[PDB]
Amino acid sequence: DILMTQSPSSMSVSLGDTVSITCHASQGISSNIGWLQQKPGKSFMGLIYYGTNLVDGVPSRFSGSGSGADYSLTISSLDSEDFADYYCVQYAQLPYTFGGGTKLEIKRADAAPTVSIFPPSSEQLTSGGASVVCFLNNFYPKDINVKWKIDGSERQNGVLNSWTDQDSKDSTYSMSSTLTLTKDEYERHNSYTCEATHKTSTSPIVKSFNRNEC
Amino acid sequence: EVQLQQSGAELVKPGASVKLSCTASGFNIKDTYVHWVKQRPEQGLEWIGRIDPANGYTKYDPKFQGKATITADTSSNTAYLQLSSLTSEDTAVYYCVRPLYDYYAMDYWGQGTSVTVSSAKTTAPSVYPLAPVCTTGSSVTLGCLVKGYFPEPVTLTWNSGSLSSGVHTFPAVLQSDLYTLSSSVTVTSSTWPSQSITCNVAHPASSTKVDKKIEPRGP
Amino acid sequence: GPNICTTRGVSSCQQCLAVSPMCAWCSDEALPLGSPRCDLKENLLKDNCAPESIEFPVSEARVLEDRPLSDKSQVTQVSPQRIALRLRPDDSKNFSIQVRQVEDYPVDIYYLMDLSYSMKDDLWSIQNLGTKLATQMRKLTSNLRIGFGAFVDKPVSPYMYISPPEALENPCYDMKTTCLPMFGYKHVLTLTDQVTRFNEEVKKQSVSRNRDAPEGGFDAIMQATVCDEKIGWRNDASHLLVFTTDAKTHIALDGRLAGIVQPNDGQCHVGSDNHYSASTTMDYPSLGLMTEKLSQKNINLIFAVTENVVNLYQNYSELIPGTTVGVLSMDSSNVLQLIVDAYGKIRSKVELEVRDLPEELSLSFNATCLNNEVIPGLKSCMGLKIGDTVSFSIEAKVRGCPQEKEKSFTIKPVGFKDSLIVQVTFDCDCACQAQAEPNSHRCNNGNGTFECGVCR
Amino acid sequence: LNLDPVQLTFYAGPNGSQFGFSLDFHKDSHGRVAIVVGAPRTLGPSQEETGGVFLCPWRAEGGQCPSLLFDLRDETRNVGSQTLQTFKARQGLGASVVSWSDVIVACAPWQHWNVLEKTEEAEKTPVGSCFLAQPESGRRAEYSPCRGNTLSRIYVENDFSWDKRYCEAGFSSVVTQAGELVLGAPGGYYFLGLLAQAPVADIFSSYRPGILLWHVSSQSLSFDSSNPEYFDGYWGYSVAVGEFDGDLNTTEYVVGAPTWSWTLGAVEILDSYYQRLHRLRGEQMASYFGHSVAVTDVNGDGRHDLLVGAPLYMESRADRKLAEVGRVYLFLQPRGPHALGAPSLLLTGTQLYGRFGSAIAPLGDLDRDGYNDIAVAAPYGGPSGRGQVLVFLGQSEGLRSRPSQVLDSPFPTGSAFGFSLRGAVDIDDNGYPDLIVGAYGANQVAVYRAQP
Ligand SMILES: *[C@@H]1O[C@H](CO)[C@@H](O[C@@H]2O[C@H](CO)[C@@H](O[C@@H]3O[C@H](CO[C@H]4O[C@H](CO[C@H]5O[C@H](CO)[C@@H](O)[C@H](O)[C@@H]5O)[C@@H](O)[C@H](O[C@H]5O[C@H](CO)[C@@H](O)[C@H](O)[C@@H]5O)[C@@H]4O)[C@@H](O)[C@H](O[C@H]4O[C@H](CO)[C@@H](O)[C@H](O)[C@@H]4O)[C@@H]3O)[C@H](O)[C@H]2NC(C)=O)[C@H](O)[C@H]1NC(C)=O
Ligand SMILES: *[C@@H]1O[C@H](CO)[C@@H](O[C@@H]2O[C@H](CO)[C@@H](O[C@@H]3O[C@H](CO[C@H]4O[C@H](CO)[C@@H](O)[C@H](O)[C@@H]4O)[C@@H](O)[C@H](O[C@H]4O[C@H](CO)[C@@H](O)[C@H](O)[C@@H]4O)[C@@H]3O)[C@H](O)[C@H]2NC(C)=O)[C@H](O)[C@H]1NC(C)=O
Ligand SMILES: CCCCS(=O)(=O)N[C@@H](Cc1ccc(OCCCCC2CCNCC2)cc1)C(=O)O
Ligand SMILES: *[C@@H]1O[C@H](CO)[C@@H](O)[C@H](O)[C@H]1NC(C)=O
Ligand SMILES: *[C@@H]1O[C@H](CO)[C@@H](O)[C@H](O)[C@H]1NC(C)=O
Ligand SMILES: *[C@@H]1O[C@H](CO)[C@@H](O)[C@H](O)[C@H]1NC(C)=O
Ligand SMILES: [Ca+2]
Ligand SMILES: [Ca+2]
Ligand SMILES: [Ca+2]
Ligand SMILES: [Ca+2]
Ligand SMILES: [Ca+2]
Ligand SMILES: [Ca+2]
Ligand SMILES: [Mg+2]
Repeated sequence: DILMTQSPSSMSVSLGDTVSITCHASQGISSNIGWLQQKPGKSFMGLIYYGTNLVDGVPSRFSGSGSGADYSLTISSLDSEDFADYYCVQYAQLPYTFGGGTKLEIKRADAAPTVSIFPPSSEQLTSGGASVVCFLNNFYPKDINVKWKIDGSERQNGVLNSWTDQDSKDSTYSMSSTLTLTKDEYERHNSYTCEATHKTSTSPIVKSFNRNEC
Repeated sequence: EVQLQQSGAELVKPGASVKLSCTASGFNIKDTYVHWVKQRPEQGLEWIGRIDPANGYTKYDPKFQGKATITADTSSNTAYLQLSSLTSEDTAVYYCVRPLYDYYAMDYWGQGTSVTVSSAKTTAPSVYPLAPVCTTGSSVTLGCLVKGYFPEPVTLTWNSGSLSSGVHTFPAVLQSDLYTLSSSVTVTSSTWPSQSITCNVAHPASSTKVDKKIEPRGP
Repeated sequence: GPNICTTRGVSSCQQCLAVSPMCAWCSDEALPLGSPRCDLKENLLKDNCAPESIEFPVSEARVLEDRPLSDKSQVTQVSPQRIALRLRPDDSKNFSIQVRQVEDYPVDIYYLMDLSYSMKDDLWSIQNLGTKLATQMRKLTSNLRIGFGAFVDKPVSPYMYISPPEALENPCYDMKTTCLPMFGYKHVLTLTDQVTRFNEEVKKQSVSRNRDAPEGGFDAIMQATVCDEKIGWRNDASHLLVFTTDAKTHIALDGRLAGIVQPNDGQCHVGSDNHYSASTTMDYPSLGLMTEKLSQKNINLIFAVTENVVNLYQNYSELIPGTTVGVLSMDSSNVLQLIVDAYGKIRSKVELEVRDLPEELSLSFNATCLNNEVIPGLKSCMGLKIGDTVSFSIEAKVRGCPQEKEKSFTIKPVGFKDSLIVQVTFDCDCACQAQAEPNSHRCNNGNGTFECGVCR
Repeated sequence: LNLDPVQLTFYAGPNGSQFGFSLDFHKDSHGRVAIVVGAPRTLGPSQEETGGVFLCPWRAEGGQCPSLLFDLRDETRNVGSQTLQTFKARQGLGASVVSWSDVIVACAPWQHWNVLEKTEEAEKTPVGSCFLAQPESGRRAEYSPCRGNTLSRIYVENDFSWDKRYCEAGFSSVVTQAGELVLGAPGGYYFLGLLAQAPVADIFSSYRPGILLWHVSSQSLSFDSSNPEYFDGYWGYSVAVGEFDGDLNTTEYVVGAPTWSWTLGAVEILDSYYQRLHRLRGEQMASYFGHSVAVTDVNGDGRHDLLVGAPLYMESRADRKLAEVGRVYLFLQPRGPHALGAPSLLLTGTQLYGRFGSAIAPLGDLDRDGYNDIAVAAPYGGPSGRGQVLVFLGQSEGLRSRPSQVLDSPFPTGSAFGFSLRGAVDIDDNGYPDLIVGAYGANQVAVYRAQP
């Protein structure tokens, strides 16, 4: 099987930029390469076939290049519609193989997250569970790490995390992190902490509460 | 206008089989090779196989030999992908694909068909309000936790969709057969709690609609 | 009144015979001097001349060699073979002669073998047919000559499999078997009287392979017709061209599918290697052009085709007058009968020619042919089959008395080795001249000699 | 009756090129008429026979012509674990040439093709291919509808059904007025013959260089059959288009199958879906009835008539003797929904081996009397056998038995004078339609101007 290594996996770019996505084959594939586009939530649209030929209807700003085992898709003057995922496929040999993908991302200035910690609701505590939710909202860039401490000790098992896509208005990212544990244990401890680490600071953003303190 | 119309989402049980369909529109299914492709968030795109509906001959990636059987029927103008011995690795979105001009290309694609392999029974979500802890700044973030529901989707809104701005409903994550989801809404401190803010969760699979007013935590 | 014998000098017995064939001479010394000695034989006997003294030669014709005419090594066709004529001054004599067509009529058979792959199952059939023609027609005529050639089709794409490279040497490559390389037309064996050899070579043949059902046998027909020296047709011989095949045949203007647009010139293009060299450059011949050369070269075409195509070739036959069709099969009877039927129609002539006939001798003939009518002044019969016998009566007249005294000539039929040698002696003297008696005795004035009752 | 034979124009190609094997009038967007000439044995740039096309501009003196350029390089494409291969050596580019609007379509019927897959192959075979040109823009496209990627074995397993490996597409060609190219492929379906149709526009818009196997979605091919009557029939040896069902909104196809039904020959009139509407049967076997087909209304009633040529027809003569002279059959179309009956006229050649009816060219109205006229070629006719083209004026009753004019080959023996013909176009703008005659044997084309 031919391996298709695509690069980069992501890039942060702006409207009007000219960008290029490379795609390297593990052997020569003499222009037998296709380029695909997948917009958020949407399905696939073919961009280029046989290396350089644009699919009918595809705009001028897309172009293909390269030969042998190394090829490139180039978008000139990015439209807002061009922020999407892009893949290469080879059909030099069966089975057809795909690249990892490259995601075009909207560039913006760095922003620290607004961290907010929430203890278990009364409803949940009566039902026998206990979840501690922590929102890290509207930050940039996307990479962020969250740490949980119960009475100073790092808690790893039973954390669930979810991330939104880049926001449609302010182009930022948000994370949600839920620590779930048995109510039994929840009531055996006092301090519950949520530490966000993010490149906007060297020291982490800490938010805590002490169980029953009002 | 060339268009590949695929059958709807599938919720299937492990060990069972499922048969997806892909119907030609504005062209005849025998005009070209029709391929089937698998997509997953982590593993990405995998080519399953192809068929020449003019004569039935097929090709497969050895990975899917045995599991996958592609067929086509020129009377109904449709191509099919049958998957047997369903496992959790078969949970994916499946596309049928055909070329524009070049015999061997992958240019036109269906909208995709989602297949979820699961033993989970239908379960209504537990919806919890998330009020802040005990000084107050200029703004205030609230939240809603939706736990232990199956299957997807739930639809969450604030104040019946009146409070859309400043909201972050996060994509659902799976843990132990059931889905969990959370949403956050932010306002200025003059807004809440002086004006009422309720969480609206709706899970059509279980026929359940729940409203949870976010209340400030007391002594 | 008087006759030519008495009133013409006649000083001797020799001059007496020289005057006319009806003259006689009386040698009898008892005859009175008043009576003439040179006279008619009636007049002599009327004048008491001694019967033994009368010199009156009679011309004859004895048979020397008289071997009978043959039936069915030696083979006698003329009878008698040797005659001895004896003539006197100006006298003529006649004799008989019989001629019979004993020896078999010469027939040429050239055999065209469709050796394409469709004929794999039909190979034994064409091998059986060939060797049966050879053997059975040899029994019918000892003067048979027989030869053969093979054909497939024009060795050019799309007719020829041109891939993979191995397929050129072995067209059967992709069937995991072997067959011979494709070819247009091969001349294999020239018209020969060696039947045992012909059968061996025919049994050695094997099939080749090509892409399309219709084959290029009409090229083979054309070249087998026009290549005179190569095939070896004899001038005075019946020409038969037997053509085998189990499929359709390419016709003029088919060649355009192989990019061949040059019309068939009707000329011979075989030469040294015995292959039809124009196979890939020249189009197939048209029925008209085939008809022209078959007629021009005097060749009867016979389609020996398998039952699935008889109706096709029967229809072509009607567009080429004189052509006939027989069924190729495991049985050889159908095709053989066409050949026998052809041989049955052959008819020959007997036409006498004379050689070495002396200045003096002149001949005249009476022909008695198959109609049994004596056609006078005729020396040829036409329309004979093997076994027929015609007859002639020849009369030879000598002019006077030649000094040579012994000559010979030969009456011979055209196209026959047999002949009649007629030996001619000229009898000009008298028997009494031998009894010369050098001394005069009665003359005694230096006259000399005394023969048959006279001085000089 | 009025083609000037003294005032000729000779256009010439290179030696041994068969310049004049095929030809047509071509008209640029400005309106200027030129003559496209096909030369199927022209040496390529590396001294190997590829064939070639020339675009002659109208001159009284004639002379040499510029070469309409085409890619003569072979192509290989390794794609889908296969190897696609094109072979242009001895392809016969310009064996047929046709023009429509500002496009020219020259075909190489013997262009070879193969597909290799490990030890197996499709087999190197003459699928044929057509090169399409647009002189005024420089655009080039190709169309080769008989190429496949099926291995040899699979055909054997399917009893050689749908076997397009030997099509020789472009053996004959015609374009409808709407711009649908129709190709004759007499090798199609294992030498049955087939037709391939595709809009010129869609050919251009779906072609890219180096692809080799591509889909032209709007194309329409005729069908395979297991009816022995069609076997080895070369259905598509000739082709033409006209109006034979009364409905102007649809186009009818005329197909020649000269060896149809055991070399009896046939010509068929079909609709655009290839449903048979009528079949005309050959008179005599091996006559090649269907070698030529021409469509034109010769009797002035507005209904197209059909002319079929059987150049190897043998005429009956004294004492049961046959004489190959060639024959042309005229079929006047009747009114309403009524079949084409027996021939309205039989025209027969006079010279032995003359091949009368080898080409039939509608001349338009040569004498402007109202009735259309035609030209019939006898490429080896005339007392010398050099060739002869005969003009036949139209009348109310059909055509005249006696020709109105006889053009004798001006070229030496072997020229094939009249093997190609074209008329109904006024090249010198004098009001009368002219005639171009090809002599591939002599590498030349003769232009005869119509005069008052
Ligand atoms: C080839 O065949 C022919 C045909 O048989 C044959 O011809 C004979 O040739 C010889 C000489 O070579 C002839 O011999 C001469 O005969 C003369 C007398 O002939 C007359 O009488 C004949 C008999 O008459 C009676 O019988 C017949 C029927 O049998 C009947 O019709 C009569 O009424 C009658 O009853 C008669 O056949 C013959 O008729 C032929 O001739 C006439 C005249 O030319 C002709 O017009 C006829 O049409 C017909 O052909 C005729 O009327 C005789 O005078 C003559 O004698 C002189 O010459 C010899 C030497 O040659 C001297 O010795 C003698 O002193 C005389 O000077 C001679 O005898 C014979 O008559 C022919 N027979 C016939 C039927 O024609 C050839 O010989 C054959 N050739 C060979 C090589 O085989
Ligand atoms: C070699 O040549 C022979 C002789 O020509 C061919 O056989 C003839 O084939 C033709 C087909 O073209 C036949 O014609 C058809 O005849 C049918 C009835 O014929 C009867 O009467 C004749 C008397 O002549 C008898 O011989 C015969 O046995 C029958 O009893 C008709 O029904 C046909 O009409 C139909 O088809 C025609 C198209 O051809 C349509 O026009 C009609 O509307 C209708 O649909 C037709 O007329 C003919 O019968 C055959 N003749 C003989 C003597 O057999 C061979 O086919 C040919 N073989 C090869 C290999 O080349
Ligand atoms: C069996 C096919 C290979 C041909 S061969 O090996 O037998 N060579 C033969 C020539 C031949 C060609 C064709 C044929 O029938 C082919 C029948 C296919 C007919 C097609 C027509 C369209 N419908 C599908 C079938 C028979 C013999 C030789 O003698 O050298
Ligand atoms: C030949 O002539 C002789 C006389 O010598 C005669 O007896 C005989 O009948 C003749 N025969 C023929 C056939 O002429
Ligand atoms: C081609 O060759 C011929 C003779 O074969 C000769 O007369 C002439 O020089 C050449 N003609 C052209 C047009 O080049
Ligand atoms: C002519 O008929 C065809 C179907 O054969 C149809 O598609 C088309 O609409 C018709 N054209 C016009 C101009 O009516
Ligand atoms: Ca056989
Ligand atoms: Ca053949
Ligand atoms: Ca119509
Ligand atoms: Ca008319
Ligand atoms: Ca007129
Ligand atoms: Ca003019
Ligand atoms: Mg054969």
